[PDB]
Amino acid sequence: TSKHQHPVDNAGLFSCMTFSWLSSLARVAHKKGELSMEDVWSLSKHESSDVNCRRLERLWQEELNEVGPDAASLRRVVWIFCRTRLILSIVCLMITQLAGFSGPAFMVKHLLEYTQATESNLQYSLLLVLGLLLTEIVRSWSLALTWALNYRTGVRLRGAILTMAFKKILKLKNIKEKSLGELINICSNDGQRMFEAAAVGSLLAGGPVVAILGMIYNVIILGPTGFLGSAVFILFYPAMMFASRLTAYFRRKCVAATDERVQKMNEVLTYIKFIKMYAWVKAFSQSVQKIREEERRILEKAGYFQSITVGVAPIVVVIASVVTFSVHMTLGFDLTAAQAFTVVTVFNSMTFALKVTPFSVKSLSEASVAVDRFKSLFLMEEVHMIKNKPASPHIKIEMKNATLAWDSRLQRTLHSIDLEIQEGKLVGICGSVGSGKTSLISAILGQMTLLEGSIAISGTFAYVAQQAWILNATLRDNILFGKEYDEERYNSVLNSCCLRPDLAILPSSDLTEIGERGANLSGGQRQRISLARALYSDRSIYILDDPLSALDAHVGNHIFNSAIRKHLKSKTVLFVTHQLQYLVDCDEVIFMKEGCITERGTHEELMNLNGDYATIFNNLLLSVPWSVYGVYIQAAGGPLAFLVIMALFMLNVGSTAFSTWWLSYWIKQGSGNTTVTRGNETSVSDSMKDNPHMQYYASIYALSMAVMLILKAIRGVVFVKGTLRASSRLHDELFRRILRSPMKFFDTTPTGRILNRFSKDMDEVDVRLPFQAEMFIQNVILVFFCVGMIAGVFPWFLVAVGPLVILFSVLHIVSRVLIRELKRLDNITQSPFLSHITSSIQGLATIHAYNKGQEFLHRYQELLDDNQAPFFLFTCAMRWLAVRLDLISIALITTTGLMIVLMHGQIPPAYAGLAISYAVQLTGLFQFTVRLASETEARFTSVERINHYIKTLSLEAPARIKNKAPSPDWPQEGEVTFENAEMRYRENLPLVLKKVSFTIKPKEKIGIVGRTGSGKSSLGMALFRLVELSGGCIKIDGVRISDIGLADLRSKLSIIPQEPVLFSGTVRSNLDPFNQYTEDQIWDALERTHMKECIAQLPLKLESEVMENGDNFSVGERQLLCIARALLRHCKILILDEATAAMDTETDLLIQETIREAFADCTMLTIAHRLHTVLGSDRIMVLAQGQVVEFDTPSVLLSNDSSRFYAMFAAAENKVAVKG
Amino acid sequence: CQDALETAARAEGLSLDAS
Repeated sequence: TSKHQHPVDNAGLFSCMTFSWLSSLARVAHKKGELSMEDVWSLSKHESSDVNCRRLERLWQEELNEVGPDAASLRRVVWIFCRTRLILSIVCLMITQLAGFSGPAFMVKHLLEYTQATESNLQYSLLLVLGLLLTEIVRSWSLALTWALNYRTGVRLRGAILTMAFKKILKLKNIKEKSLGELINICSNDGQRMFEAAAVGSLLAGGPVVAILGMIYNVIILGPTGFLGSAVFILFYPAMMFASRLTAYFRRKCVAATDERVQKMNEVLTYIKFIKMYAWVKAFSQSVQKIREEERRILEKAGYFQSITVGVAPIVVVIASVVTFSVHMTLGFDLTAAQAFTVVTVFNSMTFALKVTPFSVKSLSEASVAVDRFKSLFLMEEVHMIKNKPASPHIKIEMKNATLAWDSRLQRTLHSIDLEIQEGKLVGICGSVGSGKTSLISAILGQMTLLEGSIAISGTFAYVAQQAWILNATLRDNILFGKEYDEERYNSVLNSCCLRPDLAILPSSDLTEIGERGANLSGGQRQRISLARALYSDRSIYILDDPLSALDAHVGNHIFNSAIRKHLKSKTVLFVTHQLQYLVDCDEVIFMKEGCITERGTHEELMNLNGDYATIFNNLLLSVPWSVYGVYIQAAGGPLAFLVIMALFMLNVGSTAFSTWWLSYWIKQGSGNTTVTRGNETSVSDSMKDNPHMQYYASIYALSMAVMLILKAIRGVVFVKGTLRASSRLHDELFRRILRSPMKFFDTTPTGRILNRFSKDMDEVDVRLPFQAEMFIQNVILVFFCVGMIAGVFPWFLVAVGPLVILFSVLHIVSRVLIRELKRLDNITQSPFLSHITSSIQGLATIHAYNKGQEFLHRYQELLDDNQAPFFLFTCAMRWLAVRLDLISIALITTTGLMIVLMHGQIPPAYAGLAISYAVQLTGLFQFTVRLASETEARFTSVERINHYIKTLSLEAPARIKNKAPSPDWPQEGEVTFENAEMRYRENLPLVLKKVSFTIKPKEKIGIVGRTGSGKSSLGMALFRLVELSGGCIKIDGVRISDIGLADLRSKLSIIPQEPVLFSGTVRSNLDPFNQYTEDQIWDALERTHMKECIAQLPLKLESEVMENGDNFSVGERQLLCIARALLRHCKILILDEATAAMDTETDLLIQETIREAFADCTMLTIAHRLHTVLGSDRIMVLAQGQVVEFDTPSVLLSNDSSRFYAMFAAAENKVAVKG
Repeated sequence: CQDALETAARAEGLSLDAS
């Protein structure tokens, strides 16, 4: 942003309606290859936020004081705001519509009726071509001027309304009345709604008028049969409305289907380790397949209706023409080339305007909704700030028998408040929860209303909230909080709040960016930073509501003594606390009880009085390459599918072309040399009604229309099927590769990225790519068919076209290097805007207490203008490209007309009419082509990401090992032996298993206990072969697991995870998703784990719905279900991993004894750290950073003082005994 | 969602994203 005056201000009418200043910017962008924020121009003074906000606020205030705030119309105010510019836009749009109608109708009618004449006049035909050229130029440039006015009007409206919304938001009493996302959307998206509304509705009020003009003109030309063409549009456009409604209806159900699929995919990715060690890959694969097929069916329906409503404008023209001319000629009327093709051209113009209109209606509807939301915002109750000064300056806060009430209506919580605070008196607030302390704080701040009495106040406020709002900036910026910098005072403040450890831990503490709520900081550090901000702010009154609650007692007391009893001895401090041991040194103590003042005074007086304050006192003491397109085509079915789809596209467009050509051919035939009686003499009469074969031509015309409709339906169905097949192939291959990659992938890659590939990359391909691809291919084939028709009539049209192809290529290059670099600048400047919005809305109370409601508004305005400049340039660049492509189209039509008039007598009038109709049809198709090409390129970037992941993922071990099945009874016993065990999770990482060797006899209860990182967590990983060994071997009963298949290895081992893993579905699904056991076995397992009574009591005992993670049972019930699932397998060796996590005592004993008795005959590998639980087992194994030092019975280890296990047992006993 | 009639009029000079 750098300018003196914006180039739009120094632009004449020609530059405004051709956008030559943006041509200069486009030249700069193309030469550089990219744009920076310094290459764009700053907002004009006219579109600045402040002046427009002032205008809008004045207009709203006049409405409020004329009608009142219960019958006020913000729509009226927005109208009056935009009125003059909207009127100018409507005038220019009327000019555009008049020119667009006058060109085809009058110009083509006279041009074609000149070709039907017998004598050639060269000074009249050229005048007709000149008129056509001038009319096309006028309509193009008037539409450009309309868009230019609308863009500035919308930008001004957006800026003004967003600034007004933030102004209101910064002074809201009930901050939590509206939501936080709602308040964000008020300042973020509603402005875009208003901008789009302004521009596109200003377009709206020009659409139906040219349709009426065309209907009247068709009636004038033909007779009562023009109403036939008129009624086609009337019946047709509501049909496309209904198609849109149906597509939306089906896409609403597709949302639920996709949500279910993504939820299951999240379950698969989050607990992939559990699925691998349980060999449960197939069940989740089948469930995802079922959800995917139902989603695919819904997608098929939605895509069918979408394709139904894609490319109907030539279809409208052809249907209207067929009905009109068939019923015209079957009733015995007469028709010529001029009349028929003038009517066709008028149909084309009507379709153009009606293509414009519907989205305008939609935009105005969304505008009405947004204006309703804005009016709801602007009428909310505002927060005040008490200004009634006290009598004596010595008093800073003073009330008098006041009774204040909350607002939710008045909710009374304060009664007869007699409060007087003198300067320098540190006051403390005491009481119970809800006594009215925060109510007092809010009343002093200015959020409450007065009923009786008076409130006095003097001075400025600092504020440390209980949540410690942290500003989204650097740690030094949010300690100044808009204040000037000083070295010694800042250092003293930092030393006062104990920030030096914080300065040491953070990498660039004094310059570290902090999140809106706190990303790498703790609650105590947040409190310390808020306190530092308060002390630096240096105000007269301090409101510290529970500033040291989350803080530790030691550091809390340290800060209290070092700052509150030292720094603020000369200022007023409002200390609100729940820890009442701090008020022994306070100057004055205040106790609140049920909103009524009962006892206060000095600490010794409170001790002497033995009041309720004493009772609580004693209690506390106790761009993509061709490769991506080739990959997508191969996924769709290969070259054959592409050829079939292209063939059907060409068949549809050529059916429309054949309908038009058949009209031309039927007109060209004439009467076919028939002599008829017209009186006393007979002679040849050239009239299409005298053709003996006229009914044949009419029948073929109707057949052409029907065949075009059938081909459109077939094309839609086949395209939807092929695109969804491609997307399904991509999804299936990606899922297959995901379910078969080692845990190294899931460890080095966040699950968020993989879900993103599944969640939004799949959604993007599925819905978006077929839609944009269909629109692009339809438009390109239509352009090719129009050019081919005009060329089959005139090859020198191709001669002229060539250079225009070069110009189109140049335009596409320049308008693609510019529009893409303005799109990025638009959203780069939006990130600070949204961050500021969120940070401000999350800290409104602190902003209001600090009286910083204008600095944040100024920053909001600055960020809004920074965002608004590139967005304005972006829209104007859209219209710049549109103007130049319109120039190319105008050149095409002018060339066609010149050829029509230079070949008078050599071309039949019907073929000339056909050519001119297609030349006019060529209008407006180039901008759509360019924009759709860019959109499909983006969708294929998404496909590029998906295929990158598809061809990137590595391979796990094969499901079956060639070394063959070990045995049909393996393991026969539970003897496991280790020797020279080497294991490492990844490459270059230190080994976690360093020459570990031990033997375990069957039925032994072995409790693995050790320090963190000793390798306790790798026994299960190496036993299940999740990570291959780097040395040594693992042997069970003389069988080396290195030569047994993964399925045959994991099928005979069971593991109880540290946390309970429960998937969405039913209990039957979470207990035996393969349906391999009988009901009796399941119920015996359930009664073994004490679960039969809890399950049979449910109405759907074995079919009961299980929520995500099983948040419908208690923790004990979830653990019982997990042990039941493990027990259902009947495995000889099991790994139980530290199943203690915040559990009640008797439940812990019950689960411990249940595991003791259930697995009595199975070898137990208990991975736990609680030493007291492992006592009584057979042998105790202790690992020392990947090696075992002591391994024997606990009896011989606790009897030896030198034993390390005895040492840690003694340490644990001391930790339990000493609290202290 | 996104229609082919809304897109045709919105690809005339507006951005192709409703949200």
